[PDB]
Amino acid sequence: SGSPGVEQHTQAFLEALEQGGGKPLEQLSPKDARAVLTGAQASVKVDLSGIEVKERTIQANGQSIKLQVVRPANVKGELPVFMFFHGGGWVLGDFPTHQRLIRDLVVGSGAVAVYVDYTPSPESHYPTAINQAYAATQWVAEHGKEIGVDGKRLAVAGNSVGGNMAAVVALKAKEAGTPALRFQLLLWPVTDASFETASYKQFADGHFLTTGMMKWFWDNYTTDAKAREQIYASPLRASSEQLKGLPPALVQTAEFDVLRDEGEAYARKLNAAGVTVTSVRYNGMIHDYGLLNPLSQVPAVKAAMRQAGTELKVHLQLE
Amino acid sequence: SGSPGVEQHTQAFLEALEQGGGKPLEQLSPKDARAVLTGAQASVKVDLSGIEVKERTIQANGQSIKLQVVRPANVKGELPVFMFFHGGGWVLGDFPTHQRLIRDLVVGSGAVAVYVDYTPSPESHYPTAINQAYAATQWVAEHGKEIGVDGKRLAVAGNSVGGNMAAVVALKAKEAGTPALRFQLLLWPVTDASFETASYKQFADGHFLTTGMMKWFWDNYTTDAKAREQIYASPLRASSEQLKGLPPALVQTAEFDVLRDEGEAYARKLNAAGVTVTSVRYNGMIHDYGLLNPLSQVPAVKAAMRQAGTELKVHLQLE
Repeated sequence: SGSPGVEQHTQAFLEALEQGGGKPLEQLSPKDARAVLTGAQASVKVDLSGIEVKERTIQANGQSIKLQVVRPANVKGELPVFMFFHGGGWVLGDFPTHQRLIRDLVVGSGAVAVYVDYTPSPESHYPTAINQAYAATQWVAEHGKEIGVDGKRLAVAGNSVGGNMAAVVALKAKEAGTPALRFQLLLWPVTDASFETASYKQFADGHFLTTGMMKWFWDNYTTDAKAREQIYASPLRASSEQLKGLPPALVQTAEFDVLRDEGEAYARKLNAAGVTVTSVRYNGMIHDYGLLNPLSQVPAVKAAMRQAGTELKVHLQLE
Repeated sequence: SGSPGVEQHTQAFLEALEQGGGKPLEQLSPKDARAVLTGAQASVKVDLSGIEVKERTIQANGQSIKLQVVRPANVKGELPVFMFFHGGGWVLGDFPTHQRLIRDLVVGSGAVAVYVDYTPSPESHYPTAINQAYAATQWVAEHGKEIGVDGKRLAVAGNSVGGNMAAVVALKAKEAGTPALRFQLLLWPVTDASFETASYKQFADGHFLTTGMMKWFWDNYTTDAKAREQIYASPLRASSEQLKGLPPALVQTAEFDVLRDEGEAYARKLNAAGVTVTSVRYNGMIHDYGLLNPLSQVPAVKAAMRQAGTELKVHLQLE
């Protein structure tokens, strides 16, 4: 259905989905919901060139954690590196569904991505995945040489709940005093377990990500109300003092997205706390505009991805 | 350099490599040789759509063996399946270097590919990789339900030394009396540890795969002369009785390939032994025409890949 002002190809995409019908995502089993994203991402020819992908399993904070290391192809020597935390509402998502987005960030930045295969929900609940995410980030900082990266030049990045994860890993790194981070790339992040922002009200349905989906995503992640109030679940709830000293951020938000307002609000809180922030709203876009392969050639999406890669590159340079 | 009759795009490719210079592959460390293929495969935009890839580790014949299961996207239910053994001269190759070839076979056949991550040489020597290859093939036959396939409808496939591996797994399955195989797809296979065929003499240099490379590949695999004489290393040496009862085969050979004659000779031996064989020489082509991403849009290559997928499909049907 969409709205006046939705970018033309995105609007066509929304209409094609409406005609296709099918059950609301949140009425599916996690397995069947996962298959929706898998199938949709696979239905589109996309450019995945210019990268070399290798899996690595690490022992970090008491568990085995699987990584996918995505390196710019045909480049010798140590490279700087960004952790990549995937979206999908905690229930969905994985490496191959996100590979095109990751590839675009790697090719556009010249930096290595370290995808972390965190445990999905509801198989696990908060704070399992963020603890794995942080553990892997600390491991890369310490052991980067083993995977061809300079762990001292380290950023965090992610889309959607992965943007939540990147923001929270940055907070955990501050709390732990390690590792040092150059940059946080927050792509249309989830930042608050509340559903009353103006954007949540305006875009509740008809714009791909629905309020119904977000509540289901949060419910699968954790139904503990006290957990949801913690800054490691809802970083928007952090005080200025808690946010002070966090790494420079680029926050991209989508105009037609229930999560738009909380993402922009988080950018404002970082700014009020003295953190360097660039906050950019991509007009015409829906949530996960940079993830969804059917939208990967939309010119505004390409421009957003060029920016995301360039800003990673700018913040990951030698001194 | 090439020759009169090399297909036009292939000839341009050979000339571009000649101008680029660089050391002979066999003068590189295994690590640096592996990087040559990795980098070259990554330098080309290719279509990888229409598949879903998932890794699976199995316990088979006393070891952990890593698989990549490549399924046609958006398809429900049990599907038939082919093992995929990668090429690269035993020293080189892996899943991502071969992903486009595998994808083409999966999309074109509608069957699931099971890539087997056998141990490279010289890290291991014969018969380590073929024992892993067979073990994984027997595992899929027995446990197919666990990875969404019908293990009773099982083929083997591979390119180059992977074609050697597929042929040898078929012989091992005959010797072991299990599992039943529907089909063997031998894409420009290595079949004999000898270097005196007319094609070896004619195409020793200038056509990408050189005699120098083949001797180095064999040396890394095994320098045991007695091992090389075994049919599980050199299947061309098998007698008619040893070949009797093997599954139907499609053997594609390349016209401009040192390995052309031994591949065609193996097809003849299968035929003489009563095995159903279709043996097709793709004129104008060099070795690994179906692997190399810079050649993936050459019309003859697309036609060869359409055939390979179709023949898999034909032999993997219900009764």
